[PDB]
Amino acid sequence: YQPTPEDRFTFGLWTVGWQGRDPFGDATRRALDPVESVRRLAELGAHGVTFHDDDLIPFGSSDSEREEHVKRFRQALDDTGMKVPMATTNLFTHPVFKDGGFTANDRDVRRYALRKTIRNIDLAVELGAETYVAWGGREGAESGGAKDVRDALDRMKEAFDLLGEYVTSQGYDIRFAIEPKPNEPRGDILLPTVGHALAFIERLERPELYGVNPEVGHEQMAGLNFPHGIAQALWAGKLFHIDLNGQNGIKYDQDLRFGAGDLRAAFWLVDLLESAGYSGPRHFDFKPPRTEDFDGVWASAAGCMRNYLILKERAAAFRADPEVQEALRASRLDELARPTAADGLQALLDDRSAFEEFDVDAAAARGMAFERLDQLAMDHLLGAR
Amino acid sequence: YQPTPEDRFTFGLWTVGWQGRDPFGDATRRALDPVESVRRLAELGAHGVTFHDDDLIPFGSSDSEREEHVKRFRQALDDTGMKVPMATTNLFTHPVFKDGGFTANDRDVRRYALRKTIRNIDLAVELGAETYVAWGGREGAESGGAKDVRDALDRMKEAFDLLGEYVTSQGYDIRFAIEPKPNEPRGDILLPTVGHALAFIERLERPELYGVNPEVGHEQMAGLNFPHGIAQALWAGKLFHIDLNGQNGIKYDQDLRFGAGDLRAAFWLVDLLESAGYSGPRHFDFKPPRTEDFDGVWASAAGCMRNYLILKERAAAFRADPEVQEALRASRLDELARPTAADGLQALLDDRSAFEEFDVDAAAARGMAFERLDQLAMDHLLGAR
Amino acid sequence: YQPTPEDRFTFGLWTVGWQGRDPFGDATRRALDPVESVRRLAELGAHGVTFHDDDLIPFGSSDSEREEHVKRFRQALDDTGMKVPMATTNLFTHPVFKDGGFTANDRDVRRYALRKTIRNIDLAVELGAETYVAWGGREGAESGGAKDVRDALDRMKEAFDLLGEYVTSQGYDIRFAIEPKPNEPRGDILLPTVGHALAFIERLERPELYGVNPEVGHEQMAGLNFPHGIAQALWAGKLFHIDLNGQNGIKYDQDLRFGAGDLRAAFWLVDLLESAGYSGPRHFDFKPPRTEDFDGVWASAAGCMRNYLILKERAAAFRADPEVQEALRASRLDELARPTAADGLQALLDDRSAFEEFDVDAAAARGMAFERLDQLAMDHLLGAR
Amino acid sequence: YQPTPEDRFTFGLWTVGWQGRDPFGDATRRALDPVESVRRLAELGAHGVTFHDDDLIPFGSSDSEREEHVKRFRQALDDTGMKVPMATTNLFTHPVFKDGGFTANDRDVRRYALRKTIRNIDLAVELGAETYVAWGGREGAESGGAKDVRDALDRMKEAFDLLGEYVTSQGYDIRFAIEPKPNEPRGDILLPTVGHALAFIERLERPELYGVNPEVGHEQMAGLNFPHGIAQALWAGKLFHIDLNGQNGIKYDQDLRFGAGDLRAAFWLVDLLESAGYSGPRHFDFKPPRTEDFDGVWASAAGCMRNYLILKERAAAFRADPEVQEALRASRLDELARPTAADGLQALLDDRSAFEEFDVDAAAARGMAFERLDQLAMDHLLGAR
Ligand SMILES: [Mg+2]
Ligand SMILES: [Mg+2]
Ligand SMILES: [Mg+2]
Ligand SMILES: [Mg+2]
Ligand SMILES: [Mg+2]
Ligand SMILES: [Mg+2]
Ligand SMILES: [Mg+2]
Ligand SMILES: [Mg+2]
Repeated sequence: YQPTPEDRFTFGLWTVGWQGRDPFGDATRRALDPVESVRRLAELGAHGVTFHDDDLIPFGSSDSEREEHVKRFRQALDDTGMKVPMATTNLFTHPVFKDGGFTANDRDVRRYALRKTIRNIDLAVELGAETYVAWGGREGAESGGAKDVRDALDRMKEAFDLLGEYVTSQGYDIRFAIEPKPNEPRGDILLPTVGHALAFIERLERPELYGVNPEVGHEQMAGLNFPHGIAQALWAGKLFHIDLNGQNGIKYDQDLRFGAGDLRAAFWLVDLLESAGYSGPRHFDFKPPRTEDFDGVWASAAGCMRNYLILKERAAAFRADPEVQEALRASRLDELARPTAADGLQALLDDRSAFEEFDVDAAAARGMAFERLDQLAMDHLLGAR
Repeated sequence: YQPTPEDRFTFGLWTVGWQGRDPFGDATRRALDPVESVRRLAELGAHGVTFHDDDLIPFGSSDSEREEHVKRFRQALDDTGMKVPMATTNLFTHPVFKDGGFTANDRDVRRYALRKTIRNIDLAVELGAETYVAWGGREGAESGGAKDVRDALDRMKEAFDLLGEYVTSQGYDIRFAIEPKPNEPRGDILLPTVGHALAFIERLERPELYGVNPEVGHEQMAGLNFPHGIAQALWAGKLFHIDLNGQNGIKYDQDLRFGAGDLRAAFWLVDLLESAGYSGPRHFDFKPPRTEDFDGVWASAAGCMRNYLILKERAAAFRADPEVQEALRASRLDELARPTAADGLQALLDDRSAFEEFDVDAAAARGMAFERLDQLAMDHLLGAR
Repeated sequence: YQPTPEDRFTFGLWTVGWQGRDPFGDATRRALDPVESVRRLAELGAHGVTFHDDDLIPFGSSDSEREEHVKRFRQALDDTGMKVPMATTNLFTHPVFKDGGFTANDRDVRRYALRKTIRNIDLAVELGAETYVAWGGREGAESGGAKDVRDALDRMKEAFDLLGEYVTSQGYDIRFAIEPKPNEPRGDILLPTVGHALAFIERLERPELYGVNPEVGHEQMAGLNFPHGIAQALWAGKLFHIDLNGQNGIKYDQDLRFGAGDLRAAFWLVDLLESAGYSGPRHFDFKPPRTEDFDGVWASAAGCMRNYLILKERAAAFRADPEVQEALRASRLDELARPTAADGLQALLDDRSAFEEFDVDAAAARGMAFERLDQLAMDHLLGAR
Repeated sequence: YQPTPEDRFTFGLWTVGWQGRDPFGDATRRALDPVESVRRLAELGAHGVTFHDDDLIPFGSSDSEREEHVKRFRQALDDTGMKVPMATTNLFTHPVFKDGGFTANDRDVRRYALRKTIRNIDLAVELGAETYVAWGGREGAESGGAKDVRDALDRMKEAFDLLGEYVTSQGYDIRFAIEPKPNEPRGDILLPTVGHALAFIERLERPELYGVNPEVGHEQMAGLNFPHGIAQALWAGKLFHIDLNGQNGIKYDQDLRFGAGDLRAAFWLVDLLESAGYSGPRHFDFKPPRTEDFDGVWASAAGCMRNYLILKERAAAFRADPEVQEALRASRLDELARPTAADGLQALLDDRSAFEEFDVDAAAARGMAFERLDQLAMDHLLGAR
């Protein structure tokens, strides 16, 4: 189970670079030179890396230092062949963003947030990024009076609309992906789930420029079924990017390596991604636990990719099994894919077999055979067939 | 704090009529004649009632018994002046719906679900219903292989599209409201939150015919902020109906009387509903606990309305307080309502005060004063000012 | 992976016998004759069955019908060789228990609950039960004023103390096991977790007669780590019985088949049960989903046992792997098992290497190597080594 | 509603002193001199302050600087009259504690944790602390193989037993209080709830020296009823100290000011504390949100005390209302307080009115009248009577 760049595995600089600074504790690891991360990730078989503006260029850098950091970074890309498919803006670390970026109550902060974003979009295009992610981590509230949510959604739409005006006026080939999260670091965050972000996008001036970047652990922090949410995003045509990691239920955002947390949900996610032909990056937004030293960092990152590849093989074996294919017919998955009333409304109204002569007791007595199917899926996952 | 029909308080027949049958226990109350509920609710000051088809007409009734039940019901409406603003279909109780109604794997069940719905839409229009609610309680899955969610969303869209074809071909003035719920009775339910339903509606043939019917306890079963979700629905123009009740966090659907559960969320909900001028029914979907006899049923129903009216007075006092209005300015709620860049993109790019000469340290040091505002809201809620 | 009675797999009559009646729906399966369940479970390789008094003897049966039901049941045991290791009382279904059994506010109900329990203890001893389980499903509250919890704990202690007086005065060799649950069907239930029950037992007159019967899904309804809780119960010497099933996070009590829900928690549970030498029944308290017919019932029950046996093999392979054993030493699990200060308090105070000359920076820089260990456990679970 | 030192309100130095450093953001406030906090808290009417060793004496201070910091602190106590009722050890911030303090896998860290604790116990006694709190924030695991929980409980017992040997050998009049928390910063923390800590204490050599320090938000992070848990702790005689704050359901540990979060739970908590005559400190472990400047810090701290005092008045008015007292009799709270069978086991067995002649249908038809009682409590809380 060895990854190749063909597998399109990508990592954020801030992931393997996380120093272990948590709400109750100081850092446990020194900082990583972004050049060193690129080289170690290329050795592990990764396809590319992603970045926040502030990961690459330390905040408040002069134009000249800015240029040094980019040229060093670009040289590591050329030496390794690594790509940069995605980039994003840090609108959450600096104290100025304590009430948000695009939806801060203070107008001058909102204008500053836009300028900081536009500057990094230029840089992301230069480095070849296809997707630009927006995580509004500080957009939200701890108390109800602090934020009028209708006004804040007006400001949020205004920000995204101007960003789309900029990329089209510049003739850039880049698309935006909104990343939802229900809470943390704010008490409640705006657009808290995949569904709220999809709904919001349909009100933008240019909906076709925006999609979602869902993260495994984020939807699970609301107790939701992550493969169900990904299916709705694919159904809407909006799965532009995806963040893979692990999460053990409803609690703080753990960012465990992918495959940890809910293992069966990971199995059904890979099954969905592979059968639907998702072709974007398989990005890992995770944190090697602060118990680890640098050898444990690279072991954890390696494990993300290995676990995806094992699950890919198990899901492919599950769908190819003739015994599973007959189980799928036994549970009538084939009939789910068939139109309910392609004969049309009027034919439906006149069809006595649909109501007057429908035998409800006969239909009700039919078992769905879902438990035998699910045990076949379990046996496959576990390699017990 | 006495309700009048002017307050537009409505109750489902299945609410005060719930016999106490729960997963682990038999009924504790006899059944209520729907005529008797209408009269007792009219005495308490309610504006109207709602119904499932199977609440009013017991399942499998002949055409003749059907007509008797409707005429008895209509007579109670005329005697009391009570209205019927909303109606809905039971697609969850009969065993035939064990894998869903509109998204059952079996095609013939899906056709039967549509015919059962269309029959009740005719009856709801006859009784003057403005809104027709759809709660897909059985649309979902306990296991991942059992339901292809993309296919099921195709079937769900097909069902709602045909329903909209029917109402427009009949020239009916009625609109649909989808009611989301994350889980129970299925392990995960499709369209699990307000956001997922709003997103789904934008893919229907005739989006303008569909809105949402959110329920307090349902969004709280996912840990979400219910007033935030209602604000997004109002922002989208889709709050057609609302279900009020109480819920104590993430657990089974409690359906406590309104005001129980999360009291401060109820305060902020009423504040939002009243300041935005929501003018639809204030519907209570609740269950008097099975510890209660019939006197406790009517006490619980009375309490729903009383608690709304107390919170309405407290929220109105909060917004009218000049001290609160200056606190709102101190926290810059006025600046949130102001466009970020009405001067436009190009003016923003050239505005040096927005980036090159923005003093981030000065902006960052400004306190938001959110805690003083929130304590003013607490004092108001508690009547301690 | 075929079960034998040697594996000590047991099932409740109410499990495979559940008709599918849930809060929102009627039954989907006919009732099962307890004789028929015993025979079908013996065919699947189960070791035995358990019962509530009301599962075996329908409520309100005359003495004569009572005797018929027992003799029929006993004959099925003798024909099959099946055992009855555990029994329990239904103090939750009849409306009389709507405010609880042992802690009902009405004194006469509490006395009735005790008499109903004592009658079934006699029957359980006759049938050879070793353990008598108490699940206080109705002991709790929906509102805060309804129950003084100190008084209710007094009543709860009084009930359990009298039950222990009865078994010792009768010279019975049977022990009690309290089954915790955080909520449902009450809004909050008393003794909501394994920890609260262990604490409560230490206040009984005869603590040695009482232990816990924890259930997988119940502790997970509070977001807790079920293997951690089982370890604390083993540590205290109180794991008398255990209920195995599956649960997908914090929501209504799903009672999925064992191995469904949180798969990695099931792996770590079996690892703990097997390495600690738990020798009691492996009882399954689960519900075949109501989507299923009777063939799906037996497939689901079969799956409970299969999944335990697959996980037993994987956990045994994990602990026997020399590479894992060196990984365990690398993470210092061996040092965790060693006393911190067997040299004693005074030696500790004088040990300069423990404080004055302790190199905190050297200790802090040591990686725990926990991620490599956990990936070895994942590879083992998945059969990828 | 003005606090006096008589009200016994206390604050941690780390509370009003929190700089706003969260997992995703830098500090938003400068550090507070502990002398300045003591003076500002004395002005607000607080009774006293608490501290971690590392709050008062910066880590790694020489003996001489140590003495300066204590003398400065003591002078502020003498100038203000403020007390120090409680103290605790920081065994979570320094990287050396990344796998725990008392249960770290590395033996030498465990010995260091004990020495660091013993040093601060000496200082707490000098300053007059009555209670010494232990929060094992790093005792736990992110993965299942990393910690054998039985071994870790052995080490945990060994640590607490040696601490009790030290205080008794020194003739100190101080008691220990264990503070539970379910998770964060570890994935699961040992002794995760009030119940698990009470159970654990009964296995210590000297149980009478140990009690619990429960925190509002911590039990709510597991979805538990905090007033129920406090009642069990009072029932066991182990409520030595309590931490008051606010929490909005199951998510990261918010540490909102007291009265925020679940308002009705706060009402029932104060009702319980006041009616049971809890006489220890009313300690606030909270965090002024990082949106706030220093004026907002003191407003938030003031609000903690105000909200306790408003709720104290409302709960006292509720219990003194004759209409409530008759409602309590109507719901049979008086009968809950009465022994179930003071006549004894044999009298119970022979009492035909308890079983043979018990009218279950008559008892079952009695309403509990719990909803009318709860609405009286709501009206009282809201000042609507
Ligand atoms: Mg995350
Ligand atoms: Mg992410
Ligand atoms: Mg509900
Ligand atoms: Mg509803
Ligand atoms: Mg259960
Ligand atoms: Mg059970
Ligand atoms: Mg806390
Ligand atoms: Mg605390």
